[PDB]
Amino acid sequence: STGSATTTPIDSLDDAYITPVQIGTPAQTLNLDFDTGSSDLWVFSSETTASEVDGQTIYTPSKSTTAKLLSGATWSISYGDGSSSSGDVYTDTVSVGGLTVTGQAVESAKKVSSSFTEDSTIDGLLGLAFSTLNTVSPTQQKTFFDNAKASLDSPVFTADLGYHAPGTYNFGFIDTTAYTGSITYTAVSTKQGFWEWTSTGYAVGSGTFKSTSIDGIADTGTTLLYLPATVVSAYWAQVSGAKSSSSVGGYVFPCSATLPSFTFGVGSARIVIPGDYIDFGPISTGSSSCFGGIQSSAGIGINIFGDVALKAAFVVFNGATTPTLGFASK
Repeated sequence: STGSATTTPIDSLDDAYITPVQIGTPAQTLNLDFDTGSSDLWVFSSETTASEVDGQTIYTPSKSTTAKLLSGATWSISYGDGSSSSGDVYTDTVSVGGLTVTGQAVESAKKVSSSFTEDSTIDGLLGLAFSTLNTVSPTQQKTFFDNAKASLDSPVFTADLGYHAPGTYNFGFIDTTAYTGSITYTAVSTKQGFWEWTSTGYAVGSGTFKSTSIDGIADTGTTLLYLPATVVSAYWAQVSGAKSSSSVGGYVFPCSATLPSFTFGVGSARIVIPGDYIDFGPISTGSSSCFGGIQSSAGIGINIFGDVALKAAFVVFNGATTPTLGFASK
């Protein structure tokens, strides 16, 4: 089998991307944030505290003839941005772009933190990291990809995120028309549960490439590119007036600037992030200070190749017995 679904930016800055997902019988379609940095499929539901729902579409398990309570199971997750959610668990039928999994754990939110409530466009998350990170207790559950893998034509999914435009998640096949050149594959460590790999270096604009190993994760659920402070300083030093602001929470730059590109290495290959992809717009409405899309990871504990980097590439998440990542230009 295969599946193919369009993923759409939630706003004009590409802050996140939503993909429609069919849950239950008859189908209830929810727009989920596909997150290669986590491993829980959770949704706003008829169980979510009513004051914490503000415009999201909810899953109602009582209206699904295939829903079954997973007795005794609970879940609770906290994300890198400080947000969180928790609840109980059903199994139900879940389809993405024509690909169907029966018996998928659908984690029904009883509580969500304010950032989720405040984002009316995201109805939940669909995790695509390794199932060892799944938070369901006392019986850990598998991701949608893990459950589908054996049925897929090839044990892979791909992320093709757009810049200010829709893109595509494919399951089970590699669309050879969706990228230019060749795909360069690179080793993955699953030891932390992430699609963790090592970039071979970077360049700023037309500058020379610096060969240096940068361990980080491919994370579709993070908006920006988080890299070591040395690399990030070298980038912003090329933008007149750019500075790190503790009050804003990162690097800002004059909105009048033209930003340089940023290149990252994948083995001997190179992915170029155009400068415009690194502009996240005014820090507050009407400001002439703009927020940068490359930020320091020094406070995180890990480097994160988020959407800013991934949207510049066609990315293969290869879930073979030994997983690997592939990157192509497009």
